[PDB]
Amino acid sequence: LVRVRFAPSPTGHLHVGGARTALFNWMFARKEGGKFILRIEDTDTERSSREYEQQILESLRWCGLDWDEGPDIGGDFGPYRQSERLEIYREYAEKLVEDKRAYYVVYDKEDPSKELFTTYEYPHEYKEKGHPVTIKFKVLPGKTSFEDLLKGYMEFDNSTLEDFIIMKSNGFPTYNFAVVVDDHLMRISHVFRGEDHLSNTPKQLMIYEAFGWEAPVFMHIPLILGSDRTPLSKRHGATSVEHFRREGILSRALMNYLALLGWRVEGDEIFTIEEKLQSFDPKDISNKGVIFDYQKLEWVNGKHMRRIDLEDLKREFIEWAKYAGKEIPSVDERYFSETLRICREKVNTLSQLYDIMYPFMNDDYEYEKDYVEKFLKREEAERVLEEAKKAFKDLNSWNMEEIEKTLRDLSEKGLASKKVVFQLIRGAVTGKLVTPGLFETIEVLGKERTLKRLERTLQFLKK
Ligand SMILES: Nc1ncnc2c1ncn2[C@@H]1O[C@H](COS(=O)(=O)NC(=O)[C@@H](N)CCC(=O)O)[C@@H](O)[C@H]1O
Repeated sequence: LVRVRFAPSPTGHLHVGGARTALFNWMFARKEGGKFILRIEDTDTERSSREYEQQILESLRWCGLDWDEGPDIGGDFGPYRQSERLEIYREYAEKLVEDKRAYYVVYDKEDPSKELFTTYEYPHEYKEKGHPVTIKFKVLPGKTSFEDLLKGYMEFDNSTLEDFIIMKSNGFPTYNFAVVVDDHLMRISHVFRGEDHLSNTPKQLMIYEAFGWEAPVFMHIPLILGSDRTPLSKRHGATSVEHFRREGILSRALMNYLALLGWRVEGDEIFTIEEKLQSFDPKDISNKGVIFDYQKLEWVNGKHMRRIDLEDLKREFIEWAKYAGKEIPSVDERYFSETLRICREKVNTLSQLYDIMYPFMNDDYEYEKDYVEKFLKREEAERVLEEAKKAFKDLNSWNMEEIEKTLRDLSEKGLASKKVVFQLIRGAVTGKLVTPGLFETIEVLGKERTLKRLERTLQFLKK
C-alpha cells in the first residue's frame, strides 16, 4: 500500500519549497491510489505553534493538496503531532537499549556538560536526584547505503559517525529518531522530501536497521533556489504560499509553476495539476535545484486568468477580494462579467485586476495625482468636460462609433489636442491615466455613468 507524507515543522508559514515537496507527494499518492499523510513535526517547543500549524494546513488546502490522515481529521496511525507522541519515542528508544543497540548516558548535575558514565541499566538513582540522562545510539562498523530515486546510489562509512543521542535529557527525541519511528509506525512506503535532508539519511537507515525494520523508498527533491543558487529566501523576494495568494496568484497557477520548475514538459507549459496527475512520474522531476523566477510565475498566472472561463475568473476574483479584506460591492452580473472580460486582458494578478476593476465597480474611485496635475488643471479642462457631457447626453445610440466620434469632435473643433481630450475623459470616468480601451470603457460604463462621472469630475475641478 502506497503511503507518503508531508512532515512540516510548524515554525512558520508554508514555504513554496514546502508546497512543491507536498505537491509531488500528493500527486504520487493520488496517481498510485495511495494515501497522503500529514505529520506535524512540532517537537521544537520554542519555535512551533498551533498558529503556524493552522497557517500551514490552510495553505496546503488552498494549494489543493488535501490529505488522507492528519492532526485535524485523524486516522489509524496517529497521533499526528510529534509533540503528542513522546511516550512512543520513549518506548521505542527503550527497545533499543534493551536490545543493546543504545545506552543511557548520565551527566553531572552541577555541571551538565560533564559525562559521568554510560550504562544499559536505567539509572534510577541519578534520575531521582536530578541528573541529566540521555540515550545514545551505538553505531556499528560497516557500510550504510541506499538508492535514492533522484540522487542515485548513496554509500556511507559507519566508522565516520560517533555514537549519537536519540533521546534528549528533557524527554524529547532528536529529529532523526522521531522521523524514523514515525515513518515506520505510520507505515510510510515512500519518503519524498527536500534535498536538505539527504545527509540525515544514513543515520536514519542505521536506526531502521537497529530495529530490524525495512526502510522505505527515498527520494530527495532538489531545493527551490534564488537567482544566486542559494535556497530561496526572503532576500530573494516572496517565499510563502500565503504571500503569492495575497498578491493574487491563482492556486492552480502557482501549482502549475511549482510543477513546471525544471521540467521540460512536453506540450503546453500552461497546465493544471489535475490533468498531469495520471501520467505523473517521480523521475520526470529534475535532479538539480530549480531557480524561482517571479516574473515567469506572474506570466503563468496571466495565462490562466485569460484562459479560464470568465465566471471561473469571477469566482477566483470574488474569493480573493474577500480573503484580502476588500470584497467586491454588489453589482449586475452581466456588467460584472463584461468589465472582467475587458479588464483581464491587461493584468496578470488578481490584485492588479482589483485595481483596474475598482473604478468600474465603485463610483467613489479616486483621481490619480498625475491626472489632476497634468490634465484636470489645464485651462481648457473645464470646457472639454462640459462639451463632452453635452454631446454624450445628446447621443441616442451608445455604440463605439458614436463614442469615438464624440471624442474626435472635441479635438477637431479645437477645444484641446487629441491627447488632452483622451486623457481628460479617461481620468474623468476612471480616475486613471492608464486603462483598457477608452471606447470600450465608455461603452460598458454606459451613458448614465458616463454623464454622472463627467459631472462629478467637473464639480471636483471647481474645488
Ligand atoms: N528551499 C526549499 N526548496 C524545496 N524544498 C524545501 C525547501 N526548504 C525546505 N524544503 C522542504 O520542505 C519540507 C518542509 O520543511 S520543514 O517544514 O522545514 N520541515 C522539515 O524539513 C522536516 N520536519 C521534514 C522531515 C522529513 O521529511 O523527513 C521538507 O521536506 C524540506 O526538505
